[PDB]
Amino acid sequence: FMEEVAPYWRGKCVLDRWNAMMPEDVRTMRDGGMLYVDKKFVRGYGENTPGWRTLLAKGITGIKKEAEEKLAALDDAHGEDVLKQIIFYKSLIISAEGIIALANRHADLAEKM
Amino acid sequence: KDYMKRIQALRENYMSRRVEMDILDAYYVTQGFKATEGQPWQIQKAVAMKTVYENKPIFIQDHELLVGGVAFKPRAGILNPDSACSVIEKELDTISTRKYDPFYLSEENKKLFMEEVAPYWRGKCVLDRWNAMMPEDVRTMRDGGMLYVDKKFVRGYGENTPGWRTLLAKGITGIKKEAEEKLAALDDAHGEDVLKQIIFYKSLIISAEGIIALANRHADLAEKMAEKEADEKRRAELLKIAEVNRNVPANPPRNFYEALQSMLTYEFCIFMEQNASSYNLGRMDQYLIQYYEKDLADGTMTQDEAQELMDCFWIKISEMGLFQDGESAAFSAGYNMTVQVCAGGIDQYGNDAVNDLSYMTIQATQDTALKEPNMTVRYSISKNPDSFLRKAAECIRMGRTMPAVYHDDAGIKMLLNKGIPMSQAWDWTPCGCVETNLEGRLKSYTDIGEISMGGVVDMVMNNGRSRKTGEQISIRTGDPRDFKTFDDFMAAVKKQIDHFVHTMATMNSYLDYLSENYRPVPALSLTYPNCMAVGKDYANGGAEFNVGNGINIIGQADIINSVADIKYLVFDEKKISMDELCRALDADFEGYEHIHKMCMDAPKYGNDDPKADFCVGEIYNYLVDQIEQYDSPFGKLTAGMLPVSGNVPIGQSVGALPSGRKAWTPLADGIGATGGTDINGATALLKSISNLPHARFTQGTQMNLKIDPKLLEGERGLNSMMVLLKTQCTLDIYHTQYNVINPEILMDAQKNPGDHKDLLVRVAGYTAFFVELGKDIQDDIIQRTEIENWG
Amino acid sequence: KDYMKRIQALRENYMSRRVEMDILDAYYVTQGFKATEGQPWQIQKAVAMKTVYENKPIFIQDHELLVGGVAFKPRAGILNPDSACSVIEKELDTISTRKYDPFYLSEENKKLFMEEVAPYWRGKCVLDRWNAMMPEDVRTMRDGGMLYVDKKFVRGYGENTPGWRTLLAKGITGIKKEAEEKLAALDDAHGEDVLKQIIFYKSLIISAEGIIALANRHADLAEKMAEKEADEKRRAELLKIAEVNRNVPANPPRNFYEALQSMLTYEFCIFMEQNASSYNLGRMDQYLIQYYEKDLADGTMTQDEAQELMDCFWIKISEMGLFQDGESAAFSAGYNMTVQVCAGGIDQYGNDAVNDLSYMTIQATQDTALKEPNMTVRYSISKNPDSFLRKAAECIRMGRTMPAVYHDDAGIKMLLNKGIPMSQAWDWTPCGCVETNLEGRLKSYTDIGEISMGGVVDMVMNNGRSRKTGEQISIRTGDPRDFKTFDDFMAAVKKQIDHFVHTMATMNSYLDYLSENYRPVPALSLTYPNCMAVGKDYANGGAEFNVGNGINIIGQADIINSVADIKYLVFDEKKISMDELCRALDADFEGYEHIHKMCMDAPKYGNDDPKADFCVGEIYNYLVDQIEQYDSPFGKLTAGMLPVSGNVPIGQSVGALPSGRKAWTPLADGIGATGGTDINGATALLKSISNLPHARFTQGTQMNLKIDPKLLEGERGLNSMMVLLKTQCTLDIYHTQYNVINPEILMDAQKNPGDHKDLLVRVAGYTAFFVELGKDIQDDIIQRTEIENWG
Ligand SMILES: CN1C[C@H](O)C[C@@H]1C(=O)O
Ligand SMILES: CN1C[C@H](O)C[C@@H]1C(=O)O
Repeated sequence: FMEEVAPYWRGKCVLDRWNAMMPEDVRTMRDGGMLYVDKKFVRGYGENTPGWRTLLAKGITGIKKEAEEKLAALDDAHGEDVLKQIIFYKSLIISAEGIIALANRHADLAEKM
Repeated sequence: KDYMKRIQALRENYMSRRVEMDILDAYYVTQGFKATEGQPWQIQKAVAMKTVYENKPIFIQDHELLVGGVAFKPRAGILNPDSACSVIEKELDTISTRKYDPFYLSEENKKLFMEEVAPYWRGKCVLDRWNAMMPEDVRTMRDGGMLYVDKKFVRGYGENTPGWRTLLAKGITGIKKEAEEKLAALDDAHGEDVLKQIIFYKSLIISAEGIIALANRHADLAEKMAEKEADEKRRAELLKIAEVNRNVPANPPRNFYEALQSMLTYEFCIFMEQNASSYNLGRMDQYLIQYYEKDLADGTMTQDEAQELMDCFWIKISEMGLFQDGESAAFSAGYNMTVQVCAGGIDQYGNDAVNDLSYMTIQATQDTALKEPNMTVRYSISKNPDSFLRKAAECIRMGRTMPAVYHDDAGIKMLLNKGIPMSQAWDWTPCGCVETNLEGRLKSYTDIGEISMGGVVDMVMNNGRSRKTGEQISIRTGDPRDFKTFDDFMAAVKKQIDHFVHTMATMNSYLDYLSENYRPVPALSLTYPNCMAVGKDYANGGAEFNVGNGINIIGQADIINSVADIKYLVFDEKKISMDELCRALDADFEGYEHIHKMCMDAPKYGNDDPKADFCVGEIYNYLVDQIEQYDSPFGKLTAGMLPVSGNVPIGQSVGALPSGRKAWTPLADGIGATGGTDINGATALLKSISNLPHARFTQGTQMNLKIDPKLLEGERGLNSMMVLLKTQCTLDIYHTQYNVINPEILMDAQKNPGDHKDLLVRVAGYTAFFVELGKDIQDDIIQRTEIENWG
Repeated sequence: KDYMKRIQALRENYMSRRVEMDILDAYYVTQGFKATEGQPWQIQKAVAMKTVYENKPIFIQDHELLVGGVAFKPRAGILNPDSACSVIEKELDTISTRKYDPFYLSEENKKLFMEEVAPYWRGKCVLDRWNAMMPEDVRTMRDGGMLYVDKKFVRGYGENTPGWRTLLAKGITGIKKEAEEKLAALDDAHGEDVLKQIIFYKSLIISAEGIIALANRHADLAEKMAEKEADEKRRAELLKIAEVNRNVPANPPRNFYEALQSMLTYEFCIFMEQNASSYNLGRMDQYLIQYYEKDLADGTMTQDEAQELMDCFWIKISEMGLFQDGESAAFSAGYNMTVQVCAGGIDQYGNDAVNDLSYMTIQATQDTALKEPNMTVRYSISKNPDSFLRKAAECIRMGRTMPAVYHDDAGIKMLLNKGIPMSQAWDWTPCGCVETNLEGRLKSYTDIGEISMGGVVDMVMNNGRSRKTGEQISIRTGDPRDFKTFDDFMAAVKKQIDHFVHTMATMNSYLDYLSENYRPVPALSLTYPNCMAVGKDYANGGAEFNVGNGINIIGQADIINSVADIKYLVFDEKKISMDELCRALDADFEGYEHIHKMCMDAPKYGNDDPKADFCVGEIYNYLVDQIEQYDSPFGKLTAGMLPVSGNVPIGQSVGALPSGRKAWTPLADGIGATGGTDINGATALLKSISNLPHARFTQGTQMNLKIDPKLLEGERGLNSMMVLLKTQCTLDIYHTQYNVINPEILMDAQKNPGDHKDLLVRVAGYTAFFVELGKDIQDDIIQRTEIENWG
């Protein structure tokens, strides 16, 4: 952690930004124990039910294909806002290839065993 | 004139100045960012500039009345590592002797850079983001030299006229007071959008604190210097510098002296925030008339003392120098931060705006005779006096290479075409090279990058393949021998334009993305009042008017002559087959010299020849048609024809052309004739360029003319210069500029540069020291038609 | 030219036509409405126009090659009962002999109108609504004559150029086919907003069916006439007339003959839809050139035949005569439907648009020498050939009073300032008098009412009280004896202007409200592509570009001279006390002959005198600034200076002025100088008017000149005319018009009307028959300066 992780994220992670940006009335009330304010800065969203029906009806490959197609319809010549969508779809595609990889490593492990 | 003694001294000190790379600025920005890790980039960036203002070295040179700097020395290039940090890291060891616009980078500053700056900014500066994100069509097109797409990723916004009237009216303190007011009114409990406004206002306030500090630091310095100063005349002017700098730009100027220093300090500050061209002073003759007139009336100042002050202002302005990477430097050569000040035009009643300041703005250029500021005249033929056009003609005749003369109404039309109402468009300011701006109110990149119209003809002729490398650089619009009619050839041209424009628009999305996220300019946003109203940086559309960024177009004469000459030679005369033409074109004309002479003799744009000019309106309205279909958060993209020096580098990518152009030579400068192909006089050349739809190109149009000096001798020569200039307005030509130089002086400058260090030449919308240009740019200039007849 | 035999005959037919009042149109419109009770206004209007189109009597006159009309006979004014029913009722027994534009109302048409028409429309037509609703601030300014407000409530939209290109390329069936397809693709289950769309498309379909019904009736009538025609030549024309009216406007014209009939049939149907001025043909020369050139290639038509058709067309167009109430008539005299058609300008590539038809456009006017069309020249000095300019000048010299010459770039600037992109503004068309339009794409009332600038000045001098009645009719700006300086005087003029403009803005709110509800124009919407794309009528923002309505401004030289002369007399020269001045103004200079001689001798607008012209830009930028602060559903209001003939009526409410103008005489026409005060030549006159900010008046400016015929003799006189017109462009002057007429003729035309029934005069943006103008308007024209010096 200390050698390969900690230095990269100092001032970068969400909790560091929170501590850097915390307004003072917020600080006072948190220091006074009147509010508690930190835990969603520490840990991501959670607190949702994802689209299980979507996962099941389409699988990650179906979703990734919708994203490949939405991405292919889009044109980054059409301005920054399209660019932001292209980035999002790219990110769905990347992240979806990763999920599938992890499922397959397990499959690989089970076959080796 | 007495004050000229001082001006000559300041000039001599400017000339003896080596161009050096500044790094302290970059170092202090880095400290600022590190000092605020985890804060919003707008806070980080404002604190960094406050760190720069509070800490940079400052100086007050001998004889200076106006004081300041962007760096630790005059003419020093600053590095904004939030933008172009990898540039200095890639040419750490070559920048001192690189082909174009070298900067002496001390061994000291290399170590500061490599140790204290470069590490923090890897993968973080705008340039590194772009290199990371560049889509492949852009990289393919760029690598094949059909586009230049890197300029604005390297160097900040620039390309705008700050709100000089707000800074003069309120001072930096009044503005910060307003931001403080806005900030107190806002509540961070009212959601993320309000927090964004809070951040921006906080970032405005830090910036404002920084700027006032830097002005106070100079006052402190002048104070201490004056105690130390034996000469009672200098001591007096030093204590005056102390009082002036204490007042502005914190407070509204009290007099002409202070108004000048106010602009100068702010000009330096916004420049330090982002190295970039075109931080236009704009209409100083309008902004400062109130203080000049008050002082003359009061006795507190004389007209000659005002000229003296303006002359020093000119010299201080000239002590900035655009920094950029070595490639971009061939496209933007001579350290042309290109700070356009202008004179003339109309007032808010549409009346003639020419006043004493107008004349003295010209007189500051004649006196000081440096490459900057880029001093030009909004010339209203319907309203401005002959005497004012005359003084401009005399300035030109002196070889000052300025002013550039704008047809005022063309400039107004361009602002209307930008969506600005006429109630404000009378007040337009020419920008940087030849673009159009509006004091404190219009936001745009006026030049994101360059399309090579020459490339467009090469892609048609070589079916999308680089003649240099052979790779498929563009789309395949077909084998040119399959073109049955000239219409099929023209279809090919048009498809290629779609691709070049589409690719530039692709690039524009990344640029607007990276800019909005990583190029907040709060110091600049201080002087855009609408930014205060809506709580958004200049970068995020806070300005009153936003338009789409400008696509720049290089090679008018090359595209126009190749189209005309292909129609003429292949399709109407049938002097040669398409096949033979292509072979001639592949051979670079070696072994086909009768074909070359046939190409050279075919109609040439610039002669009022209809066989050459019939196509100009179609190609360039088509081109602008493509550009404008692309939308951004800031509006539909705009277009300009301000090649800068980029015609020289961008031509190295373009093979031989049907116009007779041999491979890898320069494309034509500006919108004018290829060198030596216009031989019908000035007037005929203007007629040819009037075929361009200037008003379609809202980022401006840049024309060169090189006049034989004998044509300007005597009052007869002057009248003829004015007739030509009036002719330009009549023909609706946006812009013209004049080199007037004995051509042996330019050739001697190549061989004995040491004896021509202040030799000025007009390159493309801006002036440069001739010996300071890469030889190819020098040769481009040399070979321009010396125009021997007025017409 | 042989074909001139048919044009002479057609022209003799037109010149002997008595001007009558049609009622059948109003009767059938009342029927259509009765037959549609419970239906939306838009369906009613549409069905009422089917009924008008399918039932009104039609005619085919001897020698006519093109056919149609808007009423039971040529030159009849029609009654759109839906807009102005109550005017025919109030003037039922006076209209046949009223002072301005009499319309002989047959006793029989009186009876049909009163029994079947008037009852239905009381409290129903827009004029009735406006009177019900007219707020009291409008009433008491209208009363007392400060504003004229009633025009556009009486007379439908007009002032626009329909989508000629859409009609010509698609035909009314093509468009109906689109409306039908949009209709089929909408589901009225999707809510009130869609039903509105559906309602609108239906109204288009119904309109479109009626216009093809009308054309076919003409083809039918022609074939029946053919059956009874002995001469085979005439019989063969009638058969051709039948063939073309079966095709157009239903289908795209197969030839130039068919294209002319197409526009004309359509032009008559949109005039029938609403009596209104300035349904402009626009750029005929560009819309029809490919028909003319294809037809000439095919041997199916000669340039001579093309000229003859156009001459026919010119006469046909002349056969409309604008209708309005007795009082509106004083403001717009001469039956001035102002159907403008311009040649020249630049094409879509920015190139010279002049072609054969551009010359034949001028030629037709010269051939037909009638009051309409309002033939005008878009003149681009940088692009249009001199040959074109000289033809225009040759036509002006003949006494045709046309064309009006527009500086093309100024026309473009106004469209840009309306927010039209330069990609479409090259395509502007002068409108009605001198307003700006864009073919099938721009919606606005270009002239809703008139501000009396005279009245403004009278209101300062008399502290907002009428000189006629003594009533308080405007706001209070202070006793003028209390204005210590010219600045307080100017401040009061501004305050008056604020209130006038405010009250015009108030009336505009009512006009839009009534317009949008009770003035759908389905016929007109057929040729606005965007109404089809959004499914809203022209009247509901369907057009591609909407600007707010245009406030008209009358009395330029009057407020300028009064402002200038107050300043010279009371404040600079102090040779007359403000009280002395007011006492003399209250007296109408009666017994103050010395003061009146001093005011006559104070500087006069129109002489290029800075003592007079110093205030022009400031007052008129203030004015447009005021107008422009007001928004509507269609954009900010717009402004124009096209007084029409309203300077004569509006002047009857203005007492004497410090400019020396006696009480209740006409104000100055257009934007030029007061008769008999411009003594410095035409060029100085043009220089004075160049101080107006023509750009800011997006609804145009109208300039009259009257040139001593002797000034135009021979090739030199034409030369001087052309130089004058180039000076016009140099000075950025939007518009000029030329009366060229021996003065005796005018005066004989007052003694012997019957010896001069075709004597044309240029009035103010348009041409009238001099003998059809009320004497006091004739006198105004007569006292115009006969410029005897070009300058
Ligand atoms: C020197 N600059 C002037 C214009 O702003 C464009 C040019 C650049 O950015 O290279
Ligand atoms: C003569 N018309 C031209 C203008 O558009 C309006 C005017 C009218 O009739 O009111």
